[PDB]
Amino acid sequence: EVQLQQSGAELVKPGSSVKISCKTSGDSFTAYNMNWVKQSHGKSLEWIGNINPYYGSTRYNQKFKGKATLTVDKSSSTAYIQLNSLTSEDSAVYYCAREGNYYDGGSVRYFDYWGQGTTLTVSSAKTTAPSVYPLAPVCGSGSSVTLGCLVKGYFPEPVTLTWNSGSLSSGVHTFPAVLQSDLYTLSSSVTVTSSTWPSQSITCNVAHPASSTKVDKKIEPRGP
Amino acid sequence: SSVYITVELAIAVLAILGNVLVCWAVWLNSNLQNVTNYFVVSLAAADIAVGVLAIPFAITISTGFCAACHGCLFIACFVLVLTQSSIFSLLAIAIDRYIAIRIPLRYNGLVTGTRAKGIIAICWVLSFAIGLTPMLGWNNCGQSQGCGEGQVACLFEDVVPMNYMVYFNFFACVLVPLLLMLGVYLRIFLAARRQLKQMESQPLPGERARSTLQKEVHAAKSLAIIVGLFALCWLPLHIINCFTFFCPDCSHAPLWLMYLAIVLSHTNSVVNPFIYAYRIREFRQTFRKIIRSHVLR
Amino acid sequence: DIVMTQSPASLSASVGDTVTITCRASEFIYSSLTWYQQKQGGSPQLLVYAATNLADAVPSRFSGSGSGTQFSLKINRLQPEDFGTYYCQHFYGSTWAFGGGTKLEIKRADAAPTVSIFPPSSEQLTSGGASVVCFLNNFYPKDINVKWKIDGSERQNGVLNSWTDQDSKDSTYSMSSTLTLTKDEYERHNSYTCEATHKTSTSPIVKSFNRN
Ligand SMILES: CCCCCCCCCCCCO[C@@H]1O[C@H](CO)[C@@H](O[C@H]2O[C@H](CO)[C@@H](O)[C@H](O)[C@H]2O)[C@H](O)[C@H]1O
Ligand SMILES: Nc1nc(NCCc2ccc(O)cc2)nc2nc(-c3ccco3)nn12
Ligand SMILES: CCCCCCCCCCCCCCCCCC(=O)O
Ligand SMILES: CCCCCCCCCCCCCCCCCC(=O)O
Ligand SMILES: CCCCCCCCCCCCCCCCCC(=O)O
Ligand SMILES: CCCCCCCCCCCCCCCCCC(=O)O
Ligand SMILES: CCCCCCCCCCCCCCCCCC(=O)O
Ligand SMILES: CCCCCCCCCCCCCCCCCC(=O)O
Repeated sequence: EVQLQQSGAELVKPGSSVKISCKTSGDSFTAYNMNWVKQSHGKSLEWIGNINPYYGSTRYNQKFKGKATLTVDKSSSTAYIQLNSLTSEDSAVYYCAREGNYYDGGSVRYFDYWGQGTTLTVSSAKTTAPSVYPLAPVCGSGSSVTLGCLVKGYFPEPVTLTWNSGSLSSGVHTFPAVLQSDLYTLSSSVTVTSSTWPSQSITCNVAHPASSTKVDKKIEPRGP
Repeated sequence: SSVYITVELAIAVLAILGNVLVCWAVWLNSNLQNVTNYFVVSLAAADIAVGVLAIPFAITISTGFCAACHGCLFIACFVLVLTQSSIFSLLAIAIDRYIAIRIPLRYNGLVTGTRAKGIIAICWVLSFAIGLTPMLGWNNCGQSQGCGEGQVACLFEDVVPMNYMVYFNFFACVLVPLLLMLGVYLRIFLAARRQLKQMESQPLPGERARSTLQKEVHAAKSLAIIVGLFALCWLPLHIINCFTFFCPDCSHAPLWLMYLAIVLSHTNSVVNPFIYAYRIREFRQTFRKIIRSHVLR
Repeated sequence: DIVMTQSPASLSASVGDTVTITCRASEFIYSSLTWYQQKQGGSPQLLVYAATNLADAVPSRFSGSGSGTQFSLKINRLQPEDFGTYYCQHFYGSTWAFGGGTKLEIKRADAAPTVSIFPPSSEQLTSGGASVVCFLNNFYPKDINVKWKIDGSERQNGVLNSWTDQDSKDSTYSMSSTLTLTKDEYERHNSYTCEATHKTSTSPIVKSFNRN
């Protein structure tokens, strides 16, 4: 029933600092060291450091010395990590983990409980609503037809992309966004029986709350 | 007694090697460095002293030396303070395991390195103050003959008071700690079985991991076995002295038996490293590393 | 500082067969090594500790082993719930480090990509950009090659690729490939081909168009 609840996603300019928090519920906070881990590009894990909640005593990985600062408010059962002089390379997901300890004759250590994680995005890009371009088959077939939606030049993530308001479900692939210069670009394709299109209306829906936009593009046969 | 001497030598060499091995392990591998293992290191050292010292003094006193009362009482009773320190550490360990297992949430701040330091220092002091009662002026002296004028030969049985070995030693400074130690340990065990049996009826993670519990409890049993063997060691000797004393003008013990309890109690300091190697993976792996390294070096 | 090296970096396997992951330490950590399991979009979960010890509720089909510098995690009769990425971490010393991870992916039958090419939408040309997009859909194995040709001449620049994870339905992979050009650059040319090569054919799957 123990839970480590981390603070929400963070998006900032380079040069600034951030404080991520982890609140612990369902046990004693002061009984275990709190650790922080950085996951980069969905893969590599790195141990940032750890802190003793009772004394506020800390040990840092050398690489993060001066970048990270760990702290604790025992009153609220909350541990913080603060990152300073942020650069893009600091963009990652940060985890708090809890260290378990026992004596088997050695000191036995593990991270038994992890937080849900916290996303940190560091960019100099400005909030930009996307350009949504419908993509239809080359002018002038088969038993099936493939349509697409190109969402270009936005920031920040995410966007929500459906088809026919989610009423069009099967056959969809939405691809991960990529960065072109400062901005994201993303596409989606849906494949349907050729009896379905263009007999029936097929529309790409794209929302980008950051810029508070909602856009719909009907896919239409190219001229003629 | 030829065999006996080559024996007490075999002992000294063993105890020294095995315990030096424990201390070199604990220094060498960071995982073994912790309060429990500082007390364990205390045990090792106190069992090294017996190898380098207590056995030579066990080997002089057989041949019936002669010297000043007190300077004689040293070689007479030294292994006394050692044994006592062994007990003090055993107990510190039982208590440490007790905090760890019974109150795991307060162990962090409660048990510390420096406090370990202090309790160990103290325990050595007291191991001395208690260890040799003679040195403080408490006197069996003043009641061979022509041995010397300013020199009164010092041999255990007569120059060592049995009104103490059976009272201020067996009854007070050994049986009691050993006993509340048996208590603390059985309490740990019964309690852990209770909360495991409980975790079972309520699918985890109810409070803490079961696996973890079982593991540190197995480790506690391995540590309590050391106590058990200590007892199995000094117990025969204290039985001998025990009933030989309550019937002082009643009968006494032979050469061919009485010369065991000395050997045996002297063996108490040989087995620890073997028990570690057998029951504990961290030590075993470290001993294995030290030996598999510095042999072929 | 002590360095963990984990292999293989990725392994595909079928439900029911046996798999082994290896961690190798640059120094002697004895038994203090931990295995974590991360499922897509999840957080690392404790799997093994002290190198041999199963966490609470982890199925017996999991086994840790090794010591010193060499360790392995082994899963016996694979279950679908077992696919994900696995990590090793040493707890030895004052400073700790993770393995690079092992990604455990489902093996399925080879599949050919469905390849379709889309010329720049008009709205975009209006905007002043030109983006030719190619989709390559539902192929296995993941390994695929995309070649962009303009008027039969290869084009490596302005190309940006993106790959899905395994599909929630059929366990296949898909990839989008985008060729961006300034509108004028786009118009200076005539035919555009997006040409895929993949294990499942001895000749390139080719989709092309002309601007008429
Ligand atoms: C000749 C000498 C013989 C000496 C041998 C000594 C061995 C005895 C070990 C007793 C250990 C526990 O001692 C005490 O017992 C009771 C239960 O029995 C414990 O009580 C515990 O168990 C009971 C149920 O059985 C629970 O209701 C209670 O919640 C729980 O705390 C106390 O918490 C503990 O303080
Ligand atoms: N009673 C006793 N004797 C000896 N050595 C004496 C050897 C001896 C044996 C038989 C004999 O007739 C005369 C002397 N060492 C002894 N050590 C101890 C002892 C140490 C700690 C507790 O008891 N007791 N003890
Ligand atoms: C500095 C000592 C080196 C010892 C080398 C050989 C070993 C012989 C006896 C010494 C062992 C004593 C144990 C010391 C425990 C270390 C505690 C710590 O570093 O936190
Ligand atoms: C009169 C005799 C003089 C004795 C001199 C030395 C006495 C030693 C008493 C205590 C033993 C020290 C244990 C060694 C290391 C333990 C400390 C540690 O590493 O944590
Ligand atoms: C001479 C004594 C005769 C009977 C022996 C008694 C058993 C040995 C140990 C003593 C009893 C158990 C006491 C338990 C102490 C519990 C500590 C605590 O408060 O947490
Ligand atoms: C009257 C008491 C005097 C001396 C006390 C003796 C102590 C009793 C021994 C207790 C030790 C526990 C041993 C646990 C056995 C473990 C079993 C196993 O896994 O192999
Ligand atoms: C009268 C005083 C003597 C003490 C009575 C009994 C104490 C003796 C302890 C017995 C030791 C048991 C050995 C268990 C072997 C462990 C096997 C294993 O590795 O799992
Ligand atoms: C497991 C616990 C071990 C107990 C250790 C000491 C036990 C002592 C044995 C005998 C009890 C008292 C000894 C005195 C004998 C006196 C008999 C007599 O001659 O009247």
